[PDB]
Amino acid sequence: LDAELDQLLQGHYIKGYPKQYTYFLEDGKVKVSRPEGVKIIPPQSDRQKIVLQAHNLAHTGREATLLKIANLYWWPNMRKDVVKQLGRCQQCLITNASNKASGPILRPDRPQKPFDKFFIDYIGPLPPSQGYLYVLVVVDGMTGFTWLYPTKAPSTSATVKSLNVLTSIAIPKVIHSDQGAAFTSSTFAEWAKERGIHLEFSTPYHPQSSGKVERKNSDIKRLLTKLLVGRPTKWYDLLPVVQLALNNTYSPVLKYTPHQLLFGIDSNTPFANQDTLDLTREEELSLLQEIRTSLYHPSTPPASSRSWSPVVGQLVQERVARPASLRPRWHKPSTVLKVLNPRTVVILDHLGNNRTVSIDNLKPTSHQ
Amino acid sequence: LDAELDQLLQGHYIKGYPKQYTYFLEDGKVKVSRPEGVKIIPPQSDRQKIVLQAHNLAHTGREATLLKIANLYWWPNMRKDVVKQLGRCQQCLITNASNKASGPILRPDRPQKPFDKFFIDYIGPLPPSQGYLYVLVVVDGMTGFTWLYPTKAPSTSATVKSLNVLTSIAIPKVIHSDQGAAFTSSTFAEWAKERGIHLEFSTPYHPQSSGKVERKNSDIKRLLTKLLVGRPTKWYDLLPVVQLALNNTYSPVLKYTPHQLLFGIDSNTPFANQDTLDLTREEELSLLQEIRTSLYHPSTPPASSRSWSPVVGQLVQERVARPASLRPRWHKPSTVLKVLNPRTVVILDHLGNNRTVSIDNLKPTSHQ
Amino acid sequence: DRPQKPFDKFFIDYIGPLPPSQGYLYVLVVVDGMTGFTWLYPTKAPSTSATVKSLNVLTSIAIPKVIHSDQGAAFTSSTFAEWAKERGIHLEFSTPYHPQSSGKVERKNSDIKRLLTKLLVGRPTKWYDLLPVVQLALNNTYSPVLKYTPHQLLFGIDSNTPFANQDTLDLTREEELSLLQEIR
Amino acid sequence: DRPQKPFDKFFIDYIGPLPPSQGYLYVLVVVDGMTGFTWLYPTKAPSTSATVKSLNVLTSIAIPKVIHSDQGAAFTSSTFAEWAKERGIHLEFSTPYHPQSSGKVERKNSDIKRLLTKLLVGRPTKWYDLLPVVQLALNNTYSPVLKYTPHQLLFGIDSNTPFANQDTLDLTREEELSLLQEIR
DNA sequence: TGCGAAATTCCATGACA
DNA sequence: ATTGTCATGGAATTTCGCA
DNA sequence: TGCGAAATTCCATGACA
DNA sequence: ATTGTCATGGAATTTCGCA
Ligand SMILES: CC(C)n1c(C(=O)N(C)C)c2c(c(O)c1=O)C(=O)N(Cc1ccc(F)c(Cl)c1)CC2
Ligand SMILES: CC(C)n1c(C(=O)N(C)C)c2c(c(O)c1=O)C(=O)N(Cc1ccc(F)c(Cl)c1)CC2
Ligand SMILES: [Mg+2]
Ligand SMILES: [Mg+2]
Ligand SMILES: [Mg+2]
Ligand SMILES: [Mg+2]
Ligand SMILES: [N+]
Ligand SMILES: [N+]
Ligand SMILES: [Zn+2]
Ligand SMILES: [Zn+2]
Repeated sequence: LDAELDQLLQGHYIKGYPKQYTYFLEDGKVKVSRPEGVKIIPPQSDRQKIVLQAHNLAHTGREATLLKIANLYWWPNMRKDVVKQLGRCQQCLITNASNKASGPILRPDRPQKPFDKFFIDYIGPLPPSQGYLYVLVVVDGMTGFTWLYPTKAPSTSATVKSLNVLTSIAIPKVIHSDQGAAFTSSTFAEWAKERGIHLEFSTPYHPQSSGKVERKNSDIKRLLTKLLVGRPTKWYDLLPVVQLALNNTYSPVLKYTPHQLLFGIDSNTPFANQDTLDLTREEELSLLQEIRTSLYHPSTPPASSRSWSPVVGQLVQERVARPASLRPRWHKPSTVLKVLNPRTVVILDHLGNNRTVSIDNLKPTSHQ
Repeated sequence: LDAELDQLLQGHYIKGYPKQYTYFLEDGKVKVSRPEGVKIIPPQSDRQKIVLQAHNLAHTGREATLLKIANLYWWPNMRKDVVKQLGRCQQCLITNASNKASGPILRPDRPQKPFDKFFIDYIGPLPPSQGYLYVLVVVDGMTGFTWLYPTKAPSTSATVKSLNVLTSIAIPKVIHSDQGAAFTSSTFAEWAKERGIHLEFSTPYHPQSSGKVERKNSDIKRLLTKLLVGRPTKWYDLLPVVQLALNNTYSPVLKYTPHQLLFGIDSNTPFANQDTLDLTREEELSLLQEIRTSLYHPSTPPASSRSWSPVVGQLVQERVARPASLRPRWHKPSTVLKVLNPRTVVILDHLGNNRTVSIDNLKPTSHQ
Repeated sequence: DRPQKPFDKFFIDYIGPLPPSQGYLYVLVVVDGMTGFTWLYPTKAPSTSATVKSLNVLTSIAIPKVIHSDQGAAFTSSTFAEWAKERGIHLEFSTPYHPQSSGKVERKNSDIKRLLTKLLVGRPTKWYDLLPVVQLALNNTYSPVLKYTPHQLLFGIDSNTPFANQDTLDLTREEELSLLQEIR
Repeated sequence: DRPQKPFDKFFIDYIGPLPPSQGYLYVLVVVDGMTGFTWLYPTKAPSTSATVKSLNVLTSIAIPKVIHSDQGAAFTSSTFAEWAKERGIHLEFSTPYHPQSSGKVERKNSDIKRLLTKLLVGRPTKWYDLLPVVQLALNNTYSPVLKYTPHQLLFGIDSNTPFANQDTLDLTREEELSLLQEIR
């Protein structure tokens, strides 16, 4: 501070202050003649305060803070002190956006069998139709085969009623859902245990995780829309038609309809495929097994040129879910306990709770 | 139809039906033995009906429609008849999404002078502060210099009151705004004409068009948020501080604060730049003129590998603005009258009105 | 002649009246001919209407080429014939008083009655809730003749609920004395 | 010694009372020393409070190093001194009864009074609405001494509202007879 | 053993609000 | 304790029909 | 006339709801 | 009759201090 700057004035060399510039005194302060002009060299004991005053004017990041400081001062390695501060500004850390994108999405393996995994989700509220406002959508993971049930609410009770009817047909090993009130209730957990079904939940606020059913919602809404063009939106009576229509629609990449993957043969619907007419059922199911295993499976896309991947013990911040007007979009920093996979992590949140969280709902805390 | 298929059965060659396959009769219908199997060749007079029945099952696109048809039929150039139909399905055309992105954004030239162009916009509603709920934001195009005014509504009357106060300082040639109720009212048009100010409007529902002011809203909300961390959102009293803070913040790419571009010299604010201390004002303004013209200007980015650009007389569809639940996201097709620039067009909308519209709010009608 | 397949033939029939359960009185029974797969729908009446309402659920999953039934009123009505025609389903009737199905089906229908009877005793009023489990049972029941269960034939996979316990299906002596007591 | 610059010195002063306009009675007048740029703020009183309220608007646009004023009550109060100190503005007072500004400023302040007087006659009650145009005028008025208008010196550009009509600024004989009549 | 055209496959785009 | 998906329709590539 | 480190410039990312 | 923008903080590149 005052010691360092003294040795300097009397012409000695101090590590960090380049020798070729003349360091004088004037108005009671140590100055220096840099190419840009004459800047005050404050004593180290003042530097934190200066960086902070600069930063606080508009809570600026690295360069915009430096440029304020540089107007009056110079010292060795200014940006280091600037960055030190940015890393300690609570307000900056919880308010700024990220500028690093998530690593490339995983493409989970397709469930191996029909009924291995259900994905379920609600659609709505829709325009009242027969007193119904929602649709329970159940999509078999492997086949894409889909069941639709109209409901009056996205409630556990309505979920349970619908799934009793569905599971008359078969019982799935696993049901995957998002964290909607309906699926996370203890009543629903019971209902599942009662049947030996494992409940599997998406990381919260990350519907891509229910992507199988979500994507089917799109088709359901799309077809419903087309069928209701120029008519009043009376959808309740179309659910069955829509279901049947979708279950029997070809996926151009697979070359199969979900019905075909589920049953290995078309039922009595229009344009039924006849290719296995001469095979015995047993020859048919044998061929179905081979078709099921040989389906196209997409791969993880290339990482964007500026992505981040979670590392154990990294400081990261979880996105606030429903941030109020003029309130920070991020929670305070927290630590990566476990890296479940490159896109899913467990974090200890300073409260501290364990939360299993999508990397998409995280940013890495800046400036370490 | 029945004529064509006759000549064929009796072993003659008809253009389009390849010679090397045997075309017989069976159950009163013309059949053929193709590698895939035996398919019925319907009479041309039946083909439109067949394509339509297939398509209508789930209103499927090209391949998914073809695969249904191929199950039972074959004829020459099936997809041609399929595509013909897709192009005529009202419901498909107004309900499906686009799969072609907009051409690359324009980067308009920076206004040449302060006061050449204002961009204005409202922010809010915010949490009530002193009975105020909105903020009028006025951003000078060239400088980025910004004025803020709290309002009780995004109303013309409040716009007029604020701008009388602002235009005490100078009068702008042009004020650019979006199509908010406040800016499109005839009262506001009068107020502008009265002062020789030209009103310039964004194509509707395309805020990127007010990008200069929009982007400033972000900074305004961001700083307000930080300043209100852990306090009640009492923003009214901070507007002045925020204004001053932002107007004096460096843009790292320009190396100037908006204040500097506006005045060519810092006022008495913290960390004022002193570099022009020894220049006369006139030397200063001379240097300001040179700084103003030499500012970085970005260029139009590369086109995405699957973009479209409007062509005069093309069939295009305008996105529905506030589409109701289960209703189409697109209006019926309409024609490009004029290509104002590669990102802005005039269309005749079958009503038919002239609408000036952003290419972002259009898709090109499929299948011509 | 082409081999037998699922969805070639649904055999439908009513069972009831039964004691009131959640306001229901009958069970429409659908058995797929080839697979022996069974679907059960509770109705309030053996009417064309209740049949159409119920078959609309099933036929929104899979459509049979042929429905076979006896000459029950509900199945011989012209409404039901119109319904079937719309969906391109051929209707097929056994001659009156002489019901013919298939061995596989007859046996299935037998199991259904007996299995019902067994569970409706003790709780003659809670059967509505048990229809799902009654079906799972029926469908994961191993076929003596074919090496497989209906589930297996339908879906081409093992089920996640196998019924390794091939049950008594007969009335235990406790139940005969309280079945000759219930209907008294 | 360094050349004179905008924001080096604001000269502030009140003008009033005037007739009620939208409930306002005074005008706080701020003139930038170097440029001669003028800002006008209507107040309801020549108080420290109304001064602070008004200067808070201006100083949220640009902050003077020095405010010069006479020894008006509102400017000599310790509240006003506290206010200035917060913003690092030095306060500067002309000795009582002997107001010194600068030539440029004195002339400016003269134009302001005369220009006001001219427009408040005929409409002594509509002046509030005219303050914006009064300022545009003052600021796009060519300086005899410097080759430029205040706008030009402030912003370094021509204005979009030049006032090529250098006006009479004097009371026409119609107005002297209805100004000696208005205040009667 | 190579041509022109049809068929099939590729794959960016966008929406599950 | 978990994880995107896939219809879509122009363009790119392969296959087909013929020689 | 070349090194290591600091400084500056680049630029994808995301939000103006 | 009109049209995206730019703070941000790691990484990439250039400049600086010294020799
Ligand atoms: C009710 C909660 C748990 N929930 C929520 C929710 O978080 N909120 C706040 C409504 C959503 C959805 C739910 O299904 C859902 O149950 C939902 O589908 N999308 C649409 C969407 C958007 C982007 C995508 F990539 C995908 Cl696949 C789907 C919005 C949010
Ligand atoms: C009131 C209308 C005309 N309006 C609307 C509007 O169209 N609706 C329906 C609210 C919007 C905005 C207005 O300012 C505005 O005035 C507005 O800023 N954004 C935020 C946004 C989103 C993406 C971007 F790229 C940019 Cl630049 C800004 C949302 C829509
Ligand atoms: Mg969803
Ligand atoms: Mg906006
Ligand atoms: Mg019967
Ligand atoms: Mg005075
Ligand atoms: N997996
Ligand atoms: N331009
Ligand atoms: Zn900060
Ligand atoms: Zn269609």
